[PDB]
Amino acid sequence: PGIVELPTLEELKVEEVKVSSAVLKAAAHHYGAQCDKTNKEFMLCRWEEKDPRRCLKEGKLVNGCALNFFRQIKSHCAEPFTEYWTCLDYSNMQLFRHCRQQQAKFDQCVLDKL
Amino acid sequence: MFFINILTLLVPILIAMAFLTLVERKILGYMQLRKGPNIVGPYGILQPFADAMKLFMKEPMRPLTTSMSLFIIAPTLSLTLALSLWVPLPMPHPLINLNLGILFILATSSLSVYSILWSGWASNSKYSLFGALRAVAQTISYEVTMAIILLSVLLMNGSYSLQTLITTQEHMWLLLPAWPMAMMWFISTLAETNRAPFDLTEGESELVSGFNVEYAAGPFALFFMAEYTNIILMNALTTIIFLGPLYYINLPELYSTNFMMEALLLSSTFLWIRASYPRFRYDQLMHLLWKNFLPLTLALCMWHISLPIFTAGVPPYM
Amino acid sequence: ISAFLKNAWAKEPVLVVSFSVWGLAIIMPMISPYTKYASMINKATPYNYPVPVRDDGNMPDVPSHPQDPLGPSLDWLKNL
Amino acid sequence: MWFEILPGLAIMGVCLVIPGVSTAYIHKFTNGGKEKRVARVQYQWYLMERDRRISGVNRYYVSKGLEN
Amino acid sequence: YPSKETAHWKPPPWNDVDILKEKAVTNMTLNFGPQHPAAHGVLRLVLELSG
Amino acid sequence: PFLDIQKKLGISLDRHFMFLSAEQPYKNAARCHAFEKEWIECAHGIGGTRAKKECKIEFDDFEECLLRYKTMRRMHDIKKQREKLMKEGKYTPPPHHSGREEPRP
Amino acid sequence: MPSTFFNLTMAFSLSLLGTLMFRSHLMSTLLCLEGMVLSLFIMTSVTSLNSNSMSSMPIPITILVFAACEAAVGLALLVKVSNTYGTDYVQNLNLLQC
Amino acid sequence: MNNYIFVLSSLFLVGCLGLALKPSPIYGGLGLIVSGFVGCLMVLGFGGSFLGLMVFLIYLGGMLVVFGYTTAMATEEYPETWGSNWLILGFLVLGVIMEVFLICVLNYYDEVGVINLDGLGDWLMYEVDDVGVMLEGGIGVAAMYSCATWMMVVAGWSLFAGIFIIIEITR
Amino acid sequence: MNPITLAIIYFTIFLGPVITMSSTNLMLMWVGLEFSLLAIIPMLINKKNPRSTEAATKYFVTQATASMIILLAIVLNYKQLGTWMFQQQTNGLILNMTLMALSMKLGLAPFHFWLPEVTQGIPLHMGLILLTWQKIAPLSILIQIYPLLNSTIILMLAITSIFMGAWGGLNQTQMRKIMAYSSIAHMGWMLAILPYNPSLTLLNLMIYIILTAPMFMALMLNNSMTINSISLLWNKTPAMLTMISLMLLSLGGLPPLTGFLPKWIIITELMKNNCLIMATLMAMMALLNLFFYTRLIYSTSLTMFPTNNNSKMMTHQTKTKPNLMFSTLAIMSTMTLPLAPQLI
Amino acid sequence: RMMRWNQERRRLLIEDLEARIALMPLFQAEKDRRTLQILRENLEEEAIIMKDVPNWKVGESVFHTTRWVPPLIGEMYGLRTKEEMSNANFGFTWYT
Amino acid sequence: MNLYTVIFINILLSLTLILVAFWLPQMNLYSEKANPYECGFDPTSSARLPFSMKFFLVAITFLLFDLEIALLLPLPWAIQTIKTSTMMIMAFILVTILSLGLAYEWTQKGLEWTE
Repeated sequence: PGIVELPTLEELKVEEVKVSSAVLKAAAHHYGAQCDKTNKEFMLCRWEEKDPRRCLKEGKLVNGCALNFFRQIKSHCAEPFTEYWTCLDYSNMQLFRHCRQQQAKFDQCVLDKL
Repeated sequence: MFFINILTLLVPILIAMAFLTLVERKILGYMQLRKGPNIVGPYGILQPFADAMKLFMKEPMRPLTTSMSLFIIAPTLSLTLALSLWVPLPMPHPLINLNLGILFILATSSLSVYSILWSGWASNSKYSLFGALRAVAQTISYEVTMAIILLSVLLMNGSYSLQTLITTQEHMWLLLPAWPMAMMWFISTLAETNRAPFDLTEGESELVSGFNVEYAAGPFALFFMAEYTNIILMNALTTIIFLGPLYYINLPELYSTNFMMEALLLSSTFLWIRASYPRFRYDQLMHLLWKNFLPLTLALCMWHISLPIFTAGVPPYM
Repeated sequence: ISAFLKNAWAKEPVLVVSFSVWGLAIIMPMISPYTKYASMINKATPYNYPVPVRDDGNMPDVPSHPQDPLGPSLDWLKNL
Repeated sequence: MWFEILPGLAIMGVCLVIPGVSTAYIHKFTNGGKEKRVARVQYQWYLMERDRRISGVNRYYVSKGLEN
Repeated sequence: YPSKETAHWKPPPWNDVDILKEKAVTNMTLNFGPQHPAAHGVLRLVLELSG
Repeated sequence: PFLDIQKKLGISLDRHFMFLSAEQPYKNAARCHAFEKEWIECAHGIGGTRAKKECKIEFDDFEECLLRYKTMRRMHDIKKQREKLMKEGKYTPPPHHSGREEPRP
Repeated sequence: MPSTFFNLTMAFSLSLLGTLMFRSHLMSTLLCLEGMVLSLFIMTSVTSLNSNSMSSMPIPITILVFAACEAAVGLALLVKVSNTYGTDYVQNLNLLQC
Repeated sequence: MNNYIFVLSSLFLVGCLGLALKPSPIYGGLGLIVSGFVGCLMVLGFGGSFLGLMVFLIYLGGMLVVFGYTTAMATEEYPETWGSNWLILGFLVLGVIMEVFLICVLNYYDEVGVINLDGLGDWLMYEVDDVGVMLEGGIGVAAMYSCATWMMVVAGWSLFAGIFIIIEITR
Repeated sequence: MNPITLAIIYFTIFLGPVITMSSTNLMLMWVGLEFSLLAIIPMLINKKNPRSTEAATKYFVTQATASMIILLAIVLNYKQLGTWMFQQQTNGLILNMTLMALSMKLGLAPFHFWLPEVTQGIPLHMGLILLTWQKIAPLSILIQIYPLLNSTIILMLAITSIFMGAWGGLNQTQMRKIMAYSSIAHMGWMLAILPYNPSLTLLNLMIYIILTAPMFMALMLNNSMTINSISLLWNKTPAMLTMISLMLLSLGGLPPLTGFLPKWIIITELMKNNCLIMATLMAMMALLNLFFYTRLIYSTSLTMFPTNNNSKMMTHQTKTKPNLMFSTLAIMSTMTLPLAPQLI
Repeated sequence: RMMRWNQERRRLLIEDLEARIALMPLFQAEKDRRTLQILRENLEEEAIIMKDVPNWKVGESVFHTTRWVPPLIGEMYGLRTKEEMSNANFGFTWYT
Repeated sequence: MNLYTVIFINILLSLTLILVAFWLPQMNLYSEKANPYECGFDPTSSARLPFSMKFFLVAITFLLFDLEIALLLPLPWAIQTIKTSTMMIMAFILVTILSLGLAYEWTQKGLEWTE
């Protein structure tokens, strides 16, 4: 009946993480702690509206928060984090149980420095 | 590259079977106080090769009364299925990682019996029919309890995936929690491979030869090749499920080698039994299973449903 | 029946074992402290997303941040 | 003597070690020096496909870290 | 109402039991020998087997 | 049901898995959950005879969601025209539809 | 989905047709029934998987269970008719014409 | 791959056609084994897994028992294959060609409808939960232990009563 | 049969229909159908005589085919509407196939050739179940979908079965086959009035059951199974003749007896709906039923047939077989018209 | 021992699932933008292809309701290449 | 695609071995060689005649028990439920009913082969 209303390619543009799944897993827990309000607002938007076209402005804030988080890590705890997610990437299913020592190093580095 | 991996998984397995034949003959000879094959090549190593060449150079019979289609299809199916079943086995990394690997194993094993059934019916010979309808009873015997035993053991694994058993047995063998089931599973493998004391589908003494009476040359050789590959396979499944090797993500070679050691041990035990025991009758086998293992097997399945609950030790999924 | 049970124990041990194990399978779950924890653990396992719920200003227990003290705590699972 | 049995058993042991070792080595070789990522759930499939698109070489094993 | 076909029809048996033409039981005839691993070489045991 | 034993006794032996919009394991809603819910809530109260005419819009949306006949028609027409134009020589597949794109995260 | 459902409906139709027209052996008729069972199970399975309706996947298994039970009853009846007449031919099942 | 599922369904149709033509029960069992395999593959390709494997297992068991029964009761001095009877052979070929022609006819009359050979393989899967975890058909089936216990009750009773019914039919 | 088999088998026969009529889901109604089908067969083949086995096989094949057709209907309705119940929007062919397959289960013409044979083969005490208790489930399945049925198909089947049952009744000498054909005719009436007002379909089902059960127990009394055999009741058991006559006449459907009420009320409804031609033809052809019941009445009650020497010992010996339910049902079936308003 | 080891595995599984839950919001937004981009590209191409067909409304929905209906893979990858379509259909089933 | 490739490779390997076995050996076909085998003497009768199965009852019972296996095989995923008590009760009832059916058949001599 009515013409659908897809957003334009221009407004579907945002700076994107471009970091691999292993990296995201390694950063997950602290990324779940910090960057909670932003993600939760976006998620409530998704569930309440049910329309993906109506939560884009909040999703882009999600992306910005993720970029800020990862920039901070890259600025301070970069090398321990690289070690940690290398060890994770090696694992077949990216299981945490295999890299606990490097996880401890990274966790201590972030806890003190940041 | 995947093809190179396929080659590395097939060729060694076939050679291992080829030499399982020689090992069987030599072990039986020594246990019986004789030396066995030791003149064809140094220490008899060349006996399997000589046998295979002779069998594939002998004339393949095509008896008049037979049904050519099935009489030709069955051996192909036997070898194809026996080889295929080696596909998903973790050692420690399966060539093909199947979520429901155990059900795939059960399906392939069950379809294995149709090789014997069709070959026996197609032979159109009385001894062939005897062998085929004995194999039917053999299946009716083992298949009822094999599935329950696998269910009960997997009730500590949480998923039908084989690879998950590697982690399950990270700190312990599953044998200890379920030694009662390990024994029933061992006898079930003995029956499924159609080997003594349960080699009633080809029992030379009663039927000149069973399903394979009219088969000759290469078509025959395929049956035995599949039989011995299946012996190795089933003992590998036992070694992976129970008797878990040592897995450390640092070295998969440790898992591979320890698995080899244990699988050879069990494969040798198969021949040990063959030389040690008489042969069941083909009604005594069914009576044995149905009236001894199944009553115990159902109770054990009940108990292993209860265990994860009243011990609060539910297996994880994923 | 001591006599019949004693005979069964020797002449048909398989059935004695089966019936005993079945009886235990029923009895033990009722008699065991840990049984309650199975359903709690399976409820603890978070397969789906925890959907945030809009704060109308009068929801006093559900937290605002995951690290806030309020909300279910898996200390019981941690030291089961 | 029973020692003369063991040549065939040694041939067997080698022939059954090759499958597992070869599989592990080849999986590691063809998956960027890391064991093959198993996809036992749509979540794992989605992660792998995201890596495939992110890497820019259409390869899931090629990992881009903080630098990207 | 008899018709062309129904002439050869007959009344049903009083009790439902019906007398049937005997089914001869034809046991299979196996040759357990001479050349059998258990025939000791020279016995043509003509077994008459059912099942 | 011919006799409403279940409604009489307050039990629900089989009334909870009648349609796609009922509770699913682990809260995985079936295809067309919203459409089916709309249709059924529209058709509650009013009888079946009246629903067959007063909830028709919802039913049409529901069948379209579930079977998707019109969607197949539309895609078929679009690709038919694409083929005709291509054979004529008046169209080219853009880079992103062809095979080389700038893959998004 | 559409082509698959068409072919599956045709398969069930052919198996029903085979059941309706006999051919001496009762065992073959039982097998045709069993084939219709297969087709119906496949229909239900594909429909459920297509709709992502995991609450209706308990039902194909019930189909299999009940079809297996009826097939067992059929086999027992075959055994009895064979004991009666020496074969499973359906021609012999003509006494009740009178 | 585009024609994967359609080919599998056509093979299922052919196996069912053979079964309908009804050769000797041995060939019927073989045909049904092939058909069960193909159906399991179709279910697997439609995202299923447990259901396909279960059908294959149960059908292998069923045809095993059926074959055992056929060798004993459903047997003939000269079992008839598909090719032995000229009428069966001719109607096998006729059915194959008839299905081919019927496919063409339906495609022509409805360019998009029951069959869309053009655009085939473009509608196999409709939707998937990309980031889900618990979406495996085994979960839905296991639901019989929680949300659909009535299904379990009726099926278990069916098997239980089957035991007694079978014993007393075979008495 | 041992007691435990009796308990389980009878309980399953009772369960099946109850599941069918108390299930909201089409698959569960199908489960009830299968329960009845599986459980009845051992009772049928209990005798283990050559005729019994063949009757059981005929029943099995026919009912299995019907169940599969119904299951196809259910599955296709699922494919269409994502549900397990028939809706107004459901495709017409699905409902046509359901009506056709439930017709085969019920025994209605032209799928009626199977019922006479099975009834002839099986013993009376199971013939009663077959011709009474096993119809409740399929007719319930139809009644639950009555607003969507096809008037043309239903009327065609109904009139076909009336004609076929009436014609078949004449030729038969066997009581078992006669009762099978009577079943066919009465089911024809039931389905004729189903699409218009199922309350009267249920009324006809009740009255037919309440009339058939007494007759079947009457036959059981002396194991009578032929016109000649039943002709000897004037000697073996004179008392029953009066009620047997009244009951046969009622089943035929004479006015003073109850049997009129079903036919009269159904004709009234059909006329209200303007179904004059079918109503007239059905009423006309329902008189062959009275003819082949009147022949029985002549043979048993109004004329005295030749007897045998050995019936004297049957006279000598005592009898304790007629139940209380016989008297209750017989009177309440053949003397209840004055309470008709309460029935409808 | 199995009880204790299984409990440990339960804790580890909860940890991993929590990691997934933490990361999901990012994936949901990325998927939202990606699917919308795919849809709009399809719309542009449709605009060009169906320029002159007599009666075509370019963005017409097949649904009366104005609610957002998730796009199914046929719509999403229809105009793309057979490789992408078959990937969408079989990537998970046909293993990794 | 990997599973298809490996299974087709297995099929091709087996079929190639068969073809080599049938086209390499030197052959001599004649009636006496080809005729069936029966311990050195000619067949008294063809092997297609009926062959009584003395375990028919147990064979059928296998069907129902295997369907019970099917009903039980979801348990590994079932245990991941929240209604653990309900799952336990249902599984216990199912297995106990299985056991009772087997016990009744045994006591009724179902498993004793028919002579």
